[PDB]
Amino acid sequence: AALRPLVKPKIVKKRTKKFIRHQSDRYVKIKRNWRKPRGIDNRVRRRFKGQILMPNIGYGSNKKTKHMLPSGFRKFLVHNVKELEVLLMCNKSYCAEIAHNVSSKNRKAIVERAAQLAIRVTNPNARL
Amino acid sequence: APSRNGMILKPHFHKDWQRRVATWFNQPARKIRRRKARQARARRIAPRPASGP
Amino acid sequence: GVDIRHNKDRKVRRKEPKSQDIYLRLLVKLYRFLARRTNSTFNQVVLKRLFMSRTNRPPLSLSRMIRKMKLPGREGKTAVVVGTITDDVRVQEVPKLKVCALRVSSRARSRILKAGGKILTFDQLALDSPKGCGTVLLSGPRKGREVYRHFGKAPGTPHSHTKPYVRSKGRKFERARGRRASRGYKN
Amino acid sequence: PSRLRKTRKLRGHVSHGHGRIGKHRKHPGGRGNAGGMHHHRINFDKYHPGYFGKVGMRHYHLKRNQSFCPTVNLDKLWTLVSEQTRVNAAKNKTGAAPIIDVVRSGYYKVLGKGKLPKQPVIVKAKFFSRRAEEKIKGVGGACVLVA
RNA sequence: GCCGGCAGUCGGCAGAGCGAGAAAGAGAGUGGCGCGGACGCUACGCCGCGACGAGUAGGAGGGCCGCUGCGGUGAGCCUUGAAGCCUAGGGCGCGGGCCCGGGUGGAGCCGCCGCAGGUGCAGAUCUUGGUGGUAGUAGCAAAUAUUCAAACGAGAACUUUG
RNA sequence: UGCGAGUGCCUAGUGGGCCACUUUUGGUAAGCAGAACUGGCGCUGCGGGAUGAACCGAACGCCGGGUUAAGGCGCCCGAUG
RNA sequence: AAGAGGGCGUGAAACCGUUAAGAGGUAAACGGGUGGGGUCCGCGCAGUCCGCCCGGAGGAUUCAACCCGGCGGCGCGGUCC
Repeated sequence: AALRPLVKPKIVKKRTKKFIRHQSDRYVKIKRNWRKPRGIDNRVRRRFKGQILMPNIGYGSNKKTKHMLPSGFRKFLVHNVKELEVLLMCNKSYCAEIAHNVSSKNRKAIVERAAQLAIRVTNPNARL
Repeated sequence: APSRNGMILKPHFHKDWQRRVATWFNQPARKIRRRKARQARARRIAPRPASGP
Repeated sequence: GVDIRHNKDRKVRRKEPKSQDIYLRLLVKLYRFLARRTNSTFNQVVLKRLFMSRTNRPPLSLSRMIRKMKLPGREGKTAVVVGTITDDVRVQEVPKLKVCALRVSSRARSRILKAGGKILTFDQLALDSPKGCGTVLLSGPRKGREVYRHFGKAPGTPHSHTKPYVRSKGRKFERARGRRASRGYKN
Repeated sequence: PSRLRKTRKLRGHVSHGHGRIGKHRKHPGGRGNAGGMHHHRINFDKYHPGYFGKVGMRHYHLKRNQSFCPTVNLDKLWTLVSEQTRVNAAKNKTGAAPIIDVVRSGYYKVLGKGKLPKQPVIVKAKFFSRRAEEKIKGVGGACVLVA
């Protein structure tokens, strides 16, 4: 068992695959980050059948199912112990998340403090 | 190429004005230079008025 | 598909004032509630006029207020203005007044109080008349700006009296071919 | 603030907001007010009439100091003096008629625009208008010149 | 888009409503035991209906998209490990991109409110620098010619001697 | 019969077009040149015409079910096996 | 700390060498949809708790109501000073 969310709806996503920039497979200098094709004769731009899909507003997730983990919590970045007590009224639907720049000496103090306030930490054993 | 109701402007920028641009960053330093010489002028003539005759 | 022209789908009326000040937004906050709760249409016009721009709510001269408040029927009556109250130097006598505005100039403020008048603000207006009963709503000259004299029909067009865009007024900069019967033609 | 400029939103668009068929060349129409009579004649005719040609006589050494003549109307006449001057009028059973020196404030000619309140005055100015006099004389005042 | 709704959380100082076919008030008067009631409202916020959603040149709006530096701000992070880089790890956002886990690294760095710009690349027979296929390929062919034995050496078709 | 209307400022881009039912000029004719109305491509994806500018249907936020237009139902290829 | 070894702070990509896995006659690569195989993750593998009431088993120097002292809110005290 662990710290369960207050409510656990069925998280549904209209598209789970990432959006791939055109011709990023052929070349190396073209990154995975999306760029809108603005050419005059482009198969992607005028939406030819059997091509890659362009990101539109219709691919947006439901407002109720947005920004949760598969566990059902929202992330919130945490730097020190003083920023952990703000989530004392949101532990049933929000989880604490430790930054990459937190040293292992005071990372243990945040974890055991979060146990006392019953706040879920998505990375409870990172540096050990 | 004027378009849709501007004034017929005559800018006097057809010369090479960029060689003769006079910047005024000397203004606060010139004010101190004039003032510090004004106080020094008034101290050489001790009983005489600072403005002059 | 549906054949609907979408070019006029979005109305271009104002929703929120563009100013970032907090006193105007508190006045908007006060009159937002009164517009959608009370049945008085006076509060809707004030809320609509509290969203205008500075060139959209022109200053109201003091003498126009005197001229518009000496009409029969409006005695013991308050005047509410959305713009600003400015003094007029070509008026001598000023009666007792009751004026409500966002801002009154210092010269016009001392003139009203000297004659026994009363200058109120819009927050005190809601405490006095939340429905705006017994109020007269006035506004300044919308077309009184110098900008509107350059509008309308273009110059160099017959029977048009638009001021041209001229850098400085002189004898030889204009009033020549295009304006004179002696020089080519005139309109 | 370059971050609010239109150029930041145009990053990515090939033509940069200046057309695809006709590119933004150097000077398509000509530099400055090129072609007042040719190929830009319609814009100069229906927006700046009377731009071309001579009119009137030429005055070579024209000095603005000779033609200096600031004007003031009768409607803004009691603002030239203090408030306690005019309230000490139409009183004391004398007809005090205070003297307002127009030249003293920095105006020369007095014009007749506006309505004058009923109080006889004495006005000292270098110039006067015909319609200026009949308003003051109609009220009951008198005009006195000065050089 | 709605003259959209929500300041009404008006609680032993209380009575918890104004979806309801019909222009207006769950209005004041005067004669005949048990201390109790979930959420909220960054009103630049929250919530409810209806309609619609293509797009070149082009225009407008929103970016809690991103880079650099500055004024504040986080009793901010950091040699018990900062920036940078890699990653078949976990993920988030439609998307710009962003947050963690592991490895290298050793010294500075990040969020928010505003400010400023030399601020975002796939091309320009672009500039600089580096690296591939071609490819162990074309080639090492103008002027007749080298051979034998010994010496030096670790090593001799090319050096030396006969 | 249906639709909430009027009005004022700036303002980019455009100023090489093309095709088709019908009318029609020159030309023997032309995927030729030049006109009128309307609709399309330009700027537009989708089903169909094997293939495709302009042909027929039909115009597009992301999906599930159902039903069709034009086309089709021997196999490729869903459907008259 | 040479996983800092004299052009030596880190050491990216293009490119190449080697190892592990997989595949290979319609050039390669891509989108939608699945399936299979991997490396890791959920430190999973008798499966979440939160309040009220009921039953029997145990423990405090404890509940309500009173006394004193201190603090705080309100007071149209109809109209205290």
